Amino acid sequence: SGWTFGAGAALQIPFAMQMAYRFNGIGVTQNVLYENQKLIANQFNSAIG
Amino acid sequence: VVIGIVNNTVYDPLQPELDS
Ligand SMILES: *[C@@H]1O[C@H](CO)[C@@H](O[C@@H]2O[C@H](CO)[C@@H](O)[C@H](O)[C@H]2NC(C)=O)[C@H](O)[C@H]1NC(C)=O
Ligand SMILES: *[C@@H]1O[C@H](CO)[C@@H](O)[C@H](O)[C@H]1NC(C)=O
Repeated sequence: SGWTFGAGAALQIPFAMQMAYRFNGIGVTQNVLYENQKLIANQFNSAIG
Repeated sequence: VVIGIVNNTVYDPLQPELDS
């Protein structure tokens, strides 16, 4: 549910889209997520590794 | 390139002017 469980009622959202809001919140246009989603996911999985 | 994209028409507010 992203940040929304802080504010209230924990609105569900698909994770790929809330990450693209995280990108949009740091001035990187949200298409950068949806285009590079496999790379970003693979980078995250490697970093947890 | 986009995962999970969907198909819909996107309206163009210029089109009815050129049409008219
Ligand atoms: C969105 O529309 C495109 C066409 O604009 C669809 O692409 C066609 O998909 C069929 C298979 O269902 C192919 O046989 C055609 O050759 C495709 N056409 C083109 C121009 O690529 C696409 O499948 C649609 N996607 C969704 C999710 O509805
Ligand atoms: C969403 O999940 C369904 C299974 O419930 C799956 O068939 C579908 O391909 C998935 N779509 C996306 C965009 O992840």
